[PDB]
Amino acid sequence: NNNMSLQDAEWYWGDISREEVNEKLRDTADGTFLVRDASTKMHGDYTLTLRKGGNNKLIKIFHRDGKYGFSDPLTFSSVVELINHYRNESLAQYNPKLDVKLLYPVSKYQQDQVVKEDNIEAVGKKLHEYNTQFQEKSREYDRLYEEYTRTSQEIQMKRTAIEAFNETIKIFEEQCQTQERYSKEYIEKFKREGNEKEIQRIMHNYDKLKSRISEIIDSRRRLEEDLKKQAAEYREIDKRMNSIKPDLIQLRKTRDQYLMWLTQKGVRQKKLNEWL
Amino acid sequence: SGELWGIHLMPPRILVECLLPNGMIVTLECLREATLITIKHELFKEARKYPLHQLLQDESSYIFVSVTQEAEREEFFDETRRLCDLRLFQPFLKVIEPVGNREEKILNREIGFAIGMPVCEFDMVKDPEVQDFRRNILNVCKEAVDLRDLNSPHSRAMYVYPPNVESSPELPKHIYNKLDKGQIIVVIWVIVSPNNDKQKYTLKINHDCVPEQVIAEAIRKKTQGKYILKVCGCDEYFLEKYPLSQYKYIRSCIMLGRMPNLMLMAKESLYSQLPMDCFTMPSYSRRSTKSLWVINSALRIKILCATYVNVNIRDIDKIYVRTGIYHGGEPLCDNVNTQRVPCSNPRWNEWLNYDIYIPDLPRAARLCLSICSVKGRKGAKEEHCPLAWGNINLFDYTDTLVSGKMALNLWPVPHGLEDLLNPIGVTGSNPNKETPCLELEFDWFSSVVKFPDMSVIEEHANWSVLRENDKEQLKAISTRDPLSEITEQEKDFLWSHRHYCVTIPEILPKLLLSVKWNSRDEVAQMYCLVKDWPPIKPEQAMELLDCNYPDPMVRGFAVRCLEKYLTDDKLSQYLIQLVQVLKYEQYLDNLLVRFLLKKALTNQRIGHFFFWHLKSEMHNKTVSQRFGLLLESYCRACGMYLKHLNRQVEAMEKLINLTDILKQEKKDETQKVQMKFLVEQMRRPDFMDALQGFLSPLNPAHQLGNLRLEECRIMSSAKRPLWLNWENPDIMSELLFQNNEIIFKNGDDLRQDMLTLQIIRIMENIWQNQGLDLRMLPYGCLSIGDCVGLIEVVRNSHTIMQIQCKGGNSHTLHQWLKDKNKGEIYDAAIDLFTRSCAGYCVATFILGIGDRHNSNIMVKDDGQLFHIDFGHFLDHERVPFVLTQDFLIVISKGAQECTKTREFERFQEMCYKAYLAIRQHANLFINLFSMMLGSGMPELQSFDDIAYIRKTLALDKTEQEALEYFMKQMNDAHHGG
Ligand SMILES: CCNC(=O)[C@H](Cc1ccc(C#Cc2ccc3nccnc3c2)cc1)NC(=O)c1ccc2nc(C)c(C)nc2c1
Repeated sequence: NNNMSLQDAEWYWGDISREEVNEKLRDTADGTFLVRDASTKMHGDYTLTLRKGGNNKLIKIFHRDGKYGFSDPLTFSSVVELINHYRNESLAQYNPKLDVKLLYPVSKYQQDQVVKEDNIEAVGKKLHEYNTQFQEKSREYDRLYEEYTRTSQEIQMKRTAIEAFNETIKIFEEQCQTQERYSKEYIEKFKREGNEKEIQRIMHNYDKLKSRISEIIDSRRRLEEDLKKQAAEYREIDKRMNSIKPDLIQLRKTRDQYLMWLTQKGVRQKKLNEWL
Repeated sequence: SGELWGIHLMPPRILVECLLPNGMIVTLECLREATLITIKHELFKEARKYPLHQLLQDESSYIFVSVTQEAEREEFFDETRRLCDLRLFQPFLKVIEPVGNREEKILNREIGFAIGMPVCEFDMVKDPEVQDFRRNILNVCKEAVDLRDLNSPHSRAMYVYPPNVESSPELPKHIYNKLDKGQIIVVIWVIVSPNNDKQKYTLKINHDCVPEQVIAEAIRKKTQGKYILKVCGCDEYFLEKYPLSQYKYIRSCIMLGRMPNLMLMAKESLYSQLPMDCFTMPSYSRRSTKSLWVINSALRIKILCATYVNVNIRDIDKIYVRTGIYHGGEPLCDNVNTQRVPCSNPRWNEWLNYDIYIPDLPRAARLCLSICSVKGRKGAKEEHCPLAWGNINLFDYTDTLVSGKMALNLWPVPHGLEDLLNPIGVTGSNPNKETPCLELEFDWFSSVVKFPDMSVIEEHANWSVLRENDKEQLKAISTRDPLSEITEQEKDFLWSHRHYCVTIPEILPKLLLSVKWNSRDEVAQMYCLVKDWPPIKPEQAMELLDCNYPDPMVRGFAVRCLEKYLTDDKLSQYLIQLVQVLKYEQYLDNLLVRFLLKKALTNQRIGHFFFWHLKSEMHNKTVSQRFGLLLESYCRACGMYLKHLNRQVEAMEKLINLTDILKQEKKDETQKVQMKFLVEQMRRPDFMDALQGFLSPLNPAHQLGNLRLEECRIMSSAKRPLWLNWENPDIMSELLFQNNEIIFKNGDDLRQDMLTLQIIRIMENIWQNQGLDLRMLPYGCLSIGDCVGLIEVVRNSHTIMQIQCKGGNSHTLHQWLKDKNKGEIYDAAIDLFTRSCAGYCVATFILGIGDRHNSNIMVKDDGQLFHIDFGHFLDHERVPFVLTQDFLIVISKGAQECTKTREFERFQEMCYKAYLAIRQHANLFINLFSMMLGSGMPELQSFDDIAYIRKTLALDKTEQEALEYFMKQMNDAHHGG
């Protein structure tokens, strides 16, 4: 009741690497904790990972003379008794600055009730079919990302082209003001004398500037419309990836959960490796 | 690319329309290669058939201004430039009267070409920090320039030809045994001006003799302050007063049993080539508050409307904003969240409250926030997926707490990231204003809050305030690797004995993690210990520069250790990681940037690689501006090397453009059509002149000569890599080599391969000094852009696949080795294949590089073995010993009973001695990977990836225990042996 073997404890997880511990405590509430074997692998260490203040603490359960504890006085019969003492009380007694009541242990049994088809045959088919779903979904996501990155580059060079078009149009526009102002003092002299050749050439080529400048504006106009069309598709490509990412993550975790479940139950992965 | 927008083809004759000052328009048909000087001459004698001419009054006083492809209106002051290379946006050229300095504008055109962006871009930024950095970084540029010109033209030479020496004057014992009485036979080559006739010299001199007596003693055999010593071949000179064996070239000859041949060159001749350093300050160089500790209120941030988020209204139920104050990577409090709102009206008119008081905010605090979308479906499941992220510094570079409204642009989520927040990221707004935008508003205190200066912190510290037998625990903690787990009992133990840790300077990184950073009382005390801390080795002080130690004072102390201990020999080795650390700096004006820039402006070998490492990372939009400002400052004061860097950049651009057509346009064709097409587009003068007569980016000492179009094909591997072949311009080419072969890859990431080739070099240096003769061949690799790089080619190397195909079993590799070298050299060739084979077994297993086959394993005719094509590492214990049966025959000298042979037993011994040697240096390798987390490699996202090294090296186990872990792995792969 109060004190059974540490093996049959919902919070004890055995031997899990610190990489696995962090992912289980990630984005969890304050007070969540789980016991596990120490990194050194020496018998009787039982590091107690704790989550307080957004940080994942780490407290080692020292062992000496068949007794366990945190400080040098090991006044506890076993790990279960020691943890249970702090499950109903805060750790301020152990450390003045450490305030937590070890509320929410990460029970290993809860994840158990997520897998069905306890028989080997059914799990083999589900995991194999899930890998096809996970692999197909991942491939589809991979295709979108390359399109998303590719489309990002295309729009960037479209923005620069429009930026350059502003400079070119500005030069022609500015020169028109300068050209018109320049043709102000000699225009009267041309009108005074009957020289039609100068008028035709001045007007003929002056319109050429208008024609050339008009073409520049039209060319820029098409680019802006193309940029708008390209930009809209850029968001649509982004929309698909945003809605595919959450589904891919869930499939990957569920697929991994089945894979570990099969291996843990005394099954060599060589048979599963060919199953894929 | 190309010579015009969109159209990369340049017709020989094009109707180029100019704009004369009088507002006139006239069309011209110039040449593609015609210089702008000629264009002006022809253009001016073409207006006589036009309305007005009196305004011209001369042919000069006009600059031919126009627009470029970078959206920049270039001035074209250098009229000698050809119209082809002007990068015109559209055919047109406006004639304008000269304006500006006319000399500083020319430089800005060369600086822009090298950096890749117009220099005017930095001048259009209104950010006060961007402009302040530009005007302040010129102090380091000026100091370095003055430093170079201190003694004489000699000081100028040492800048352009930095001696490549080693920080190890004493030779390893085993190599010293290679010298008969500590003397090395060297042949000195002296060239006589009449007919340029060669000459010989046999010299037997002591290893520990500087070039001064080498040169003088050689004169006695001829039968002063001149006649410098140069390496026959590449540009490498023996100038500084060092022991002869101290240099890298002479040491390499000793290790490989070769007689170094050197050239005698007159000193005056070398100084003639040295140009003058003309560094002129640019135009931009000439152009109350209450302490933070008195503000009593919790840090409160108000969120507001998000401009827009790309989320489907039906796929995702609701969205919310997650925030949290971080210091480095560790939060300073619990992450706060905003009320979930439908993803159609992201209003969030909410005040966020944090559990941290304002006075307790560390100077390096950041506000990491992100937009997360909660699914809230699947019955009893709640999945959060980030939509964007953005970091905000709480103190601008002036030590002022951010106050008032502020608009922040979010970043796209990195690939393969699932954490809601991204604390390890660049703290700034997205330059692309067309992304999600989050509006924040920090509360106003009726005044500007300034972080207390140094004096105030000192008063608070030491104001609130013998030996111990159990000091062995402090010693034990120091040796633990950086990634090791530290318990709360040790954290509370290091801090209590912080004053006794000064006697163990190696414990500083561990004592920096035991201090609560959200408590000004504890942080104040720490600043005192760091102030008067003993200096540590650069290897240990290099780990205080990564993302785990963001305090400005902690990083400043680390840099001061680099300055006084980091030799230019080691600086060039770790320079790959030091550049990456520049992305972890909070602000643009750091102490590391001033240290890095001072070294680049003093050494031309460091500057060469400093330029290329920064340049290759300019495609990233996160560090595009930070590195762009860093390159512009260097390019302005780099001196006359910018002319050489223009040849390389221009040359590399031709290959990139050419290589993009063989994989984009002519990709669905045969192998002979591509080769003829590739050969066709190399005889053109534009391509021919650009790809000749410039230094090789991989090794600046190698000046690439005339191209050899006959022997340049397309590698039938990867994605059409291009096998380019060059010549050796110097007359002394046959001594070293007569061909510089370089593989130009365009489409493969060369950063994983560039980092592996550097870990191999460090591994081989550890074993060389220890005593082991494990010889590896870490060829030269370099990344010059986005998934484009160059690879050096090793001479006379065939893959194991080639021999099997050409040798046609299991004795083909051994049979070929026997045929190539028969006689007394067979034993050496069999022992070189053994030492080389053993070295790559330990290195390959530790790093877990991609699986090897007979296609990416090369064996030289001398018997040496080396690996190529380093695909991936650490991802793709669970990796076996790559040794295969094809090598046991060679190891056992052809014996069939290889399993329990005497030769094989010696092979196992050298594998254990190599494995244990690296295990004792695991700290160095853990720190190298810890400085590349932000690099962006797909397999180096976080410290989780680096956990592979801690497992293959068996760091937690015992030294004796770790040995049998390697034993089990080696036997398991071979199923015994
Ligand atoms: C079934 C079809 N088979 C082939 O067609 C073979 C296979 C084959 C040969 C050789 C390497 C190789 C290599 C290599 C790769 C990376 C390296 N990294 C560092 C150092 N050395 C390295 C050497 C691979 C593969 N021929 C080529 O593909 C080929 C193409 C162009 C060439 N052009 C020149 C100028 C020369 C000298 N040979 C060429 C060889």
